[PDB]
Amino acid sequence: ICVVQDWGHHRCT
Repeated sequence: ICVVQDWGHHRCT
């Protein structure tokens, strides 16, 4: 799970 930083996401699934 990963939804932190809305303006700066990373690469979940």
